[PDB]
Amino acid sequence: TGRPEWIWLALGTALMGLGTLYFLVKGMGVSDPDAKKFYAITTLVPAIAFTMYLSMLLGYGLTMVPFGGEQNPIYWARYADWLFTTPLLLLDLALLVDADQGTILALVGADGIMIGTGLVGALTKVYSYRFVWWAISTAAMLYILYVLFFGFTSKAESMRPEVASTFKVLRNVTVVLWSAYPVVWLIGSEGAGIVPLNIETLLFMVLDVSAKVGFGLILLRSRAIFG
Ligand SMILES: *C/C=C(C)/C=C/C=C(C)/C=C/C1=C(C)CCCC1(C)C
Ligand SMILES: CCCCCCC
Ligand SMILES: CCCCCCC
Ligand SMILES: CCCCCCC
Ligand SMILES: CCCCCC
Ligand SMILES: CCCCCC
Repeated sequence: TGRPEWIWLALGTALMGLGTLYFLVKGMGVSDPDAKKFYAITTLVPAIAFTMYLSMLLGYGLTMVPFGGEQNPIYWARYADWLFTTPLLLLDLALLVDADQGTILALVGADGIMIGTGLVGALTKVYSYRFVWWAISTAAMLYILYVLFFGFTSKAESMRPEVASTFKVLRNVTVVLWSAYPVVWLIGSEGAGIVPLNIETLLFMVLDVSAKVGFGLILLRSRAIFG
């Protein structure tokens, strides 16, 4: 089919793959128990992204949805990725600052709601109702971010300096990167249809690699993950 976005799906496959392999090799060599947990979680993240990026490349996870008088291409496979990857990233953050079980449950619950409503949105046929689901999803996201910013940061300042400092970086990457997703969806093929699907994929590829491989590099190279 040779769809124009394929190139970025192919580069995302390769970046996710390499990052998975690198983290696996590095994880395999660690014996510290606490470090191992971070390695497992953090290797699985780009691994999942890899599979989803590869699938999309090979033309799975793509469906046509009718709205605004057109058949719009929607990659639902991203949601299958983010369903598991986003809460895993939150888990890494939560274990870093030793967050309470209840906070974790709430964050993972809110995250499910973000991704589930984002997907309903993406698949909705009434143009205006697409944006209602988008709004509910953005809300859930903002809850998350609030918690990371106000709750976790506060928790991190009881910890050793390298733990507080590593957390702040990861928190800052997370806030900046995550906050861009809803904007992309809004202006792109799922929303207003302004940014073309080729460029939108580029944007999501950049954000995904940054949010998983970038995040992962900073986390796993830090001294904070040793118990
Ligand atoms: C590795 C992938 C990451 C870190 C993906 C993050 C995705 C989000 C923060 C998605 C947020 C969305 C909304 C807030 C509303 C509309 C739909 C979503 C799912 C793109
Ligand atoms: C009301 C949402 C505010 C989010 C702040 C996150 C840094
Ligand atoms: C404090 C580190 C800055 C990250 C911002 C761009 C991801
Ligand atoms: C992080 C995005 C907040 C809502 C959309 C603003 C254009
Ligand atoms: C104490 C956390 C409650 C979680 C329900 C979403
Ligand atoms: C950031 C998107 C700009 C591409 C042209 C609509």
